[PDB]
Amino acid sequence: PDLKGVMFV
Amino acid sequence: PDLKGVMFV
Amino acid sequence: PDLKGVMFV
Amino acid sequence: PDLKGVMFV
Amino acid sequence: PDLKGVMFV
Amino acid sequence: TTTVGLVCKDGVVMATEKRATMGNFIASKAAKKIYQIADRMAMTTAGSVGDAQFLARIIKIEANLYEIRRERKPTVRAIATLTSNLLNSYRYFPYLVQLLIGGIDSEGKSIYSIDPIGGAIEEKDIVATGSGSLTAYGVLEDRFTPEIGVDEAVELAVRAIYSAMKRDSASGDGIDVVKITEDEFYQYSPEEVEQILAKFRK
Amino acid sequence: TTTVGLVCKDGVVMATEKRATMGNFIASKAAKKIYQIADRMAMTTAGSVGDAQFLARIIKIEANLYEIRRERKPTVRAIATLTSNLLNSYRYFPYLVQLLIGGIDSEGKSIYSIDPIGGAIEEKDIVATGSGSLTAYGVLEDRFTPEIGVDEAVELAVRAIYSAMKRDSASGDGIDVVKITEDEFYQYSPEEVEQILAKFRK
Amino acid sequence: QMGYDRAITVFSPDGRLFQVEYAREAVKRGATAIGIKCKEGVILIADKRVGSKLLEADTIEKIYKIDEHICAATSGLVADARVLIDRARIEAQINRLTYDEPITVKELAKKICDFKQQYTQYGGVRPFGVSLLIAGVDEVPKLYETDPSGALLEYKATAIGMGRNAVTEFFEKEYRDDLSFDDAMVLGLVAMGLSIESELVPENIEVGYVKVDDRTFKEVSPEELKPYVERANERIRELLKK
Amino acid sequence: QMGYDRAITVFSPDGRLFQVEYAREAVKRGATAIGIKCKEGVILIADKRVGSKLLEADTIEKIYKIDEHICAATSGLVADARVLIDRARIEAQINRLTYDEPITVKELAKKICDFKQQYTQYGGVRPFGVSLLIAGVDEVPKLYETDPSGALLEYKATAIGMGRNAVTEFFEKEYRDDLSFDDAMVLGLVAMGLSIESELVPENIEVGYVKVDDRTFKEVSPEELKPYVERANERIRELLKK
Amino acid sequence: QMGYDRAITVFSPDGRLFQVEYAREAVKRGATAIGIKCKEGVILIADKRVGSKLLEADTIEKIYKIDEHICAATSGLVADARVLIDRARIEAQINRLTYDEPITVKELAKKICDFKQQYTQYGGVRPFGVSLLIAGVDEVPKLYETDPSGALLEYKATAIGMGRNAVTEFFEKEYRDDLSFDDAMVLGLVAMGLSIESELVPENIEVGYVKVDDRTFKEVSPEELKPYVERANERIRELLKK
Amino acid sequence: QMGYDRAITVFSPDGRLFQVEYAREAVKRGATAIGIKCKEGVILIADKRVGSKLLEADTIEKIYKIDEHICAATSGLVADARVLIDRARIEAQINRLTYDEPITVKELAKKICDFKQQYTQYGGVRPFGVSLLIAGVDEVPKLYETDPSGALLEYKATAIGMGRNAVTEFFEKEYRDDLSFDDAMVLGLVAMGLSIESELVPENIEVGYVKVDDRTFKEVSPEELKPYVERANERIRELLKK
Amino acid sequence: QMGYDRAITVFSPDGRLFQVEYAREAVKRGATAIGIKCKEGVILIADKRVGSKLLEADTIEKIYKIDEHICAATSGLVADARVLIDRARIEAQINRLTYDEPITVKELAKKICDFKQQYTQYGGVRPFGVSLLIAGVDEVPKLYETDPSGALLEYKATAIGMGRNAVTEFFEKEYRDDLSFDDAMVLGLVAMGLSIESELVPENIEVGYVKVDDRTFKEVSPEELKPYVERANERIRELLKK
Amino acid sequence: QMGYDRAITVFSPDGRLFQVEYAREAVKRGATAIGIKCKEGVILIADKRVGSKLLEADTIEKIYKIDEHICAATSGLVADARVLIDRARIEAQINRLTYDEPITVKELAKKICDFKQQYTQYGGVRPFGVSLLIAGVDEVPKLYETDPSGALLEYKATAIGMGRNAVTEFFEKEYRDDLSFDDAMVLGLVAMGLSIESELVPENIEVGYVKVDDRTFKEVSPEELKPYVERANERIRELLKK
Repeated sequence: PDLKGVMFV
Repeated sequence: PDLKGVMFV
Repeated sequence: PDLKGVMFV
Repeated sequence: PDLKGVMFV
Repeated sequence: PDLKGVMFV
Repeated sequence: TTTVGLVCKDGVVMATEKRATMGNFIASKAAKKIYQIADRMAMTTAGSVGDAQFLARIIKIEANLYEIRRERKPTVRAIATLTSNLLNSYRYFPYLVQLLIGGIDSEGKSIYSIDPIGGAIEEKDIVATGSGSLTAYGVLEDRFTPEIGVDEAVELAVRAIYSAMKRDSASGDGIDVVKITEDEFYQYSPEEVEQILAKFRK
Repeated sequence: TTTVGLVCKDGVVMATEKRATMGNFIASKAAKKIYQIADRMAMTTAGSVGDAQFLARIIKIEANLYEIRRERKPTVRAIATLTSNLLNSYRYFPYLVQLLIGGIDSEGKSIYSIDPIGGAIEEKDIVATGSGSLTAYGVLEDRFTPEIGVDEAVELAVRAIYSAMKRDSASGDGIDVVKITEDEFYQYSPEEVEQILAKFRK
Repeated sequence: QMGYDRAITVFSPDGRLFQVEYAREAVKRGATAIGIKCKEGVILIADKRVGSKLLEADTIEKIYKIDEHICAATSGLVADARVLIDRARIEAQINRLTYDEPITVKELAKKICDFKQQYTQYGGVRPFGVSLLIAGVDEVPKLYETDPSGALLEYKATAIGMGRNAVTEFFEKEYRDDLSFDDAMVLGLVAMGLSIESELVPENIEVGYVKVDDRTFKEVSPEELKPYVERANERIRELLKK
Repeated sequence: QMGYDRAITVFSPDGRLFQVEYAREAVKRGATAIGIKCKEGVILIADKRVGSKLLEADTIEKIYKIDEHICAATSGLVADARVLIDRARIEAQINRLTYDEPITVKELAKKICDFKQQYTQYGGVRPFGVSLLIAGVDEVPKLYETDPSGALLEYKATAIGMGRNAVTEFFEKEYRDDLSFDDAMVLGLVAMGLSIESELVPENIEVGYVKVDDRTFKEVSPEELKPYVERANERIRELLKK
Repeated sequence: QMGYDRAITVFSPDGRLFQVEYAREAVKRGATAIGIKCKEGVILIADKRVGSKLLEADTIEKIYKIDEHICAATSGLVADARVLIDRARIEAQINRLTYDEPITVKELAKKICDFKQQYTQYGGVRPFGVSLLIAGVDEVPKLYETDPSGALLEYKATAIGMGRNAVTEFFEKEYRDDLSFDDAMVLGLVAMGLSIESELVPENIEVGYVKVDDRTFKEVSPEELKPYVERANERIRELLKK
Repeated sequence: QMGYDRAITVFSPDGRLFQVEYAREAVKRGATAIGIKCKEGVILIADKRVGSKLLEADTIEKIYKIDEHICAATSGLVADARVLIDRARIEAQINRLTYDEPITVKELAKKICDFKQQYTQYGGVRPFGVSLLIAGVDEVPKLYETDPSGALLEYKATAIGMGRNAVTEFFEKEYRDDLSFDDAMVLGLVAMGLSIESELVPENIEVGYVKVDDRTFKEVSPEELKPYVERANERIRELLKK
Repeated sequence: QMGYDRAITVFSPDGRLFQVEYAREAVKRGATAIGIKCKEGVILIADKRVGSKLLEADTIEKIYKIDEHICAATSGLVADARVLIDRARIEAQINRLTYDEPITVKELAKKICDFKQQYTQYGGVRPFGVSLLIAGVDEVPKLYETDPSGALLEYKATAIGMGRNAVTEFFEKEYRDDLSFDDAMVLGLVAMGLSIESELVPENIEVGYVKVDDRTFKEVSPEELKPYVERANERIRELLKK
Repeated sequence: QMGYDRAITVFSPDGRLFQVEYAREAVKRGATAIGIKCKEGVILIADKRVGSKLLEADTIEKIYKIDEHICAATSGLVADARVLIDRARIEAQINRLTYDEPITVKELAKKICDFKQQYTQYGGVRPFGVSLLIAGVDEVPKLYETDPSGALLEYKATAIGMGRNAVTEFFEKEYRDDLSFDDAMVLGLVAMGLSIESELVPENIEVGYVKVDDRTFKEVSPEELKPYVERANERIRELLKK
């Protein structure tokens, strides 16, 4: 489901 | 009923 | 399918 | 014990 | 545990 | 004070005369009239010395921030219109200075004049500015070529101010000139320029 | 009202007038124009005593603060520049007064002339401010040699400021000299300065 | 995770703002919008498609020019775009006032993002409901995705909205950076068709682009959208039934 | 249960503001307002049956003048309606002040959309409950709808309030684009009778219009209403026979 | 549950402001006031029978001179009336400042509605749970009621406060548009008489009016009120033999 | 459970804000003051019994000078009273500054009622939890009780605090508007006896009055009060025999 | 636990600000940004594998330039990184403005700790849940980690983010202060291999360094990077047999 | 207890602030700092102990300089220490500005403790949760514990941090004014070894001191600790045998 890599660099 | 101070008068 | 509101398009 | 009593004058 | 802070040094 | 600025095809030569704030006299043998805005940007000024130095530093700081911020070196046009916005804000404070921003960039070489009244013009290749300007401009236009080189430009810049120095009692002795050759950021210094004006009568 | 300075290889020498120049009055019977900004840093002031002493306290306080933060000595350069910022605020409402901040720091020694119209000129080794500055400039070149020490630098400092006191006699008595050898911050006091000008009489 | 999501000041025990995660689900609650990058320019498409026929699809937009060399597409509320783009348009132009230089696509992206970051920092201000794809050509072509968190991420082909997911799976197979403007336009068309699960029409897509060889925004006319849409619909048909 | 309608600053896990969506269902509690766009004008019809025989003839009255070629009807809280209408006017008159340009209809809808979004973003304030139909001829007819969210949608016939859904279907069959002025006016009455689910009379509605040919706003009088009423009721009777 | 109701910044799932909805009902708790419009002017009748006999038979007042030729009644919290009319009054004289004109009845009531709108939109302030009726003659009599909502409704005869429900029923049968000034004034006392469900005494109601000949607030003293109340007590007897 | 008195910004569903009706209860637990207004002037009598004899006979105070012709007394918190009495004196004098008129008892009352309503409306501040009696002679002796809510009530003779209800009933019988200065002072003194559920002690009550024929504020001297008190103690005694 | 981690203006019984320590879990998840110091400078290495190969993977990038000898790499929310790094960029140049010297590393770090701590200290705003490492040679190598708390820790080598557990534990065993510049570069590149648990590619990695003798921040081009990768890769595989 | 710790302006029924007690637990969490005053001066010693050797030997920084004769060292939140001490330094600098004199230790402690109390008042702003032992020599030696509570207290000898409880118990026995300057600091090293419960070297302690004789602050180098560390170690070993 992702969106947990995506707010971070 | 209750309560007369002190500060409530 | 109603509705998600029309304020997303 | 008291630790707040010595923090009231 | 492994976390202790960092700000309590 | 009077200044000139020449756009060459190998460099730019911008020029300034020595005088400071010491009762209206040179601080040491030198007076700060050269301000390195960026690695390939210099600032020359006709008008007051103090204003030039304080205002230099704002443009310098911000120029340096532009490079840091975008991971792209500034261009001469960028600094120039950047300058106009700062003036027009800070015109409540006391100031009078005519500003020459110039240097080398990816679009070629150029010198842009900024006035304290308003905008940034692009002065193509020819600029004067000051009070000694009328004289400096006369010998400038006959001995200007667009095909000019940096050797020829140091000679013209010294000569043009020198013509004006004999119609100005407000022009002290000593000229500094500044070279950006795109591989060197050279400052000829009191000593070296003095000989270029000691091809005349000095 | 006038001041003088010379950068030394083993300190920083500057001198002031004890008594203000108006040609019939003085500020007070005992006044001070040499203010200590920090440990190895002084300030010699020209113009009003009022403007200069106020400015010295701010700049002394923030200076101290910077040395506390860094846990390392601050540079004179930074001090000089802070004064440029501060004098731009106090240009909105003008004060007219000329400052010199000099001393010893980690980057060397110099004397910085900081103006109420902005900027800072790092003065190479010769410097004066005030309006008796042109004569003062002359005297200062006479004995300057790169191997001049501090003890010979005070002698020269007296002679420079004696130029003004030569023909405007009233402020010829009481004069101060400050030297800074990197083991002291010594302020000679009138008496000891007075005996060297005893040889120049007037 | 429960109750670490009713305020923007409140990180979870896990660590990740779940308030921001829902504002990034608000992106996926708009329709698909795709940008595909060539070494010729950058093409920006958006599903202009509208439900009842009573609305006029052409005037409904999705997709605005920002600068005169930067275009952007939105996914998220039509409402939240308006503030964000009006800010962006003003900001994009303010640069052209104070440096006399068309704003760098990157710079614009940072600055829109800095604006968003301010709207997801203070405990008083809701996060942005939208994401923009910021696509222009400044010195070289770039195509960015701004995040409602206020982060920017460089992309070479990207989507936002419901179809983000399909597009990802697609362009992982078929995207190539040896595409030219025309090949890219077709590929960009193919991808939209997978997202919407149907064949496209020129009457229900908006395509804007910024070319290297003019650095000027243009909106493809209905007339010239037609050829590209034919070859792509044929591919889209092949994929969605062999 | 849930609690992301407790604040306008708080996103649901459903990617949406449920609070904006109940500011939508504040519009739907209020009484209907209808717009019909023709190529010859835009015609706005709104209810005035509300109240007994104890409220005025001349009581609200929905279709407030915003400019001399812009009228706007409302649905939702009449209270919230007035301030949006006032701001709507103000903006319109700002355009005429600063340009000397009678406000563009597209751009009016845009500036109201930004205003209704100031009340969405900040949480020290509450979003509007109201949808306006901004309608006028700037030089072509346009009818737009600005939503409680502050979202722009272009229509060529719509309604807002309780009557919407009946009317959406009705125009989806009958409404045509080849529509002219006389026709449009009868069609929109037909549709308004469906909304109230009963026969029309002219005094339980007020109707505004902005013609192309005049390019002025003119208000419909009861007398001008009559010939449209007579023709309209033929179909109102046929379709309300159940 | 129920609501979504402790906040004024929230629209309930039904899509109501529960907070405001609550404040129209705070009006009812507070005293009766009766407004009635005729062709010869407008009478505003306000209950001055409140509290023990120990109280003065003057309870300020509740029938304020707002302007020269405009007056208003209040129902709801007395306290809320005091600040609300202070702004009204100032605005009526503000109107004269900037136009030097009779403030139109219609327009005062709108800007009154606007004060209560401020308290509807911002989150730090409760609405006022107060209703004013605004009765005056611009050059024709008009009677309005303002609602805590900020809704503005033109009436021809109405009640507010305790007697709202009762008096609506009363005016369906009784009210006529060709009532005499004196008959109308009286009709208004009968309606008050219904509120208390008893015979009226004239020493505990205050009545003012604006005619269209006087074009001034004027006030009918207790000595004068006496016959009007006497003709009322006959009709009130008829009601209570039924 | 409730949440209609968690903050002031919520109305109860009954329609009434409970939290200011609970600031009314603040008064009730506090201690009595009676104002008795006649056509010879107005009288104000208020508690100074409070606490033990560790405290001085002058337990300052309940009898505030507001001007030279206006006095006020309180019941509720004597904390909340103190600031309100500051506001009351400054306001009164401001009227004197900007008009040169000794403020009318009515106009002062109206301003202190408006100032409370500031606190009632805003939620960044709690209600005043104090009631005030303002008694004066402007040119007609007038007496008001100012409520916590910012509300205005005129009385012939009044009470607040502990004895409130018993005093109301004692004056329900005996009080008439026609009773001399001497009678009104003693009558309110018997009533006060009842309020403290014991015989007066002339050092437990502090009494001022504003006379018509002086038009001046004066404080009744301890021993000048003593014979008035003496005749009141006989009656107070009779009623506690029953 | 709870409710000590749903406000920022709370503490807990242990002393901890859990909201702040869950903003440190926001740093803790995603992704390795590493500092490793030497006697020849300070070397900053950070990952630049991001997303799938659809993202341009040869930019974005954690190695932000902040002066011209001061650089930081970031870890945690990138959105929070953008404003913090900007703030940092500006605070370097504020020092040039007011002191006209290169900022000291200690001071820039000291300043940017005080900024985070300000966003912690006031509630109604959150702390940035980002961490920076501040790398510079003023005249002496310093490497700092500035904390979401707003605290300052100096190191001779550390790492933040996803990779912190691996690289801290790695350096516990490996690190020494007698490393040269080249040996150091390799040792941090060995540190980064383990963190993603795979062999590194020069392309998908980034190194910035501040050397003593140059006194320049330099951003290392991939071409130069590659010789040091060659050295590192054998080491990395050998230790991923454990 | 429960809900009396979820915000800072809420008192508990005990009449404690549980929030403020919780900031003292933050001080007890932190690294120890001990201050000992003698007749000639005041020696302030703070734990310089690292996490690992990875950290820099002198972790920036326990022992701050505030003036030239007033120094302080910190325990508790070191994040917070940065802001709180920045204020402190400025307040003493301001007293050199506005009075050109030393700031008295008392007054410097007062002004700082006043700054804490300000942030305890503030409800949108948490208090500092760090304790400093502000130490200096004026007319006499002075030593203060400044609390996170905003209280100053003067001590003959004091401690704070983790070692707090242990060093109050220890010093009850051992501390007296019958100690020289050197013998005071030796006891303080002896105290510090107790806090940590292990032997000392220079690498886990930091000493500054304030001398009478100079009347200036000096910060002691590791070199000149060595005799004292040896001396202290004999005593510490005995404490770790008892």
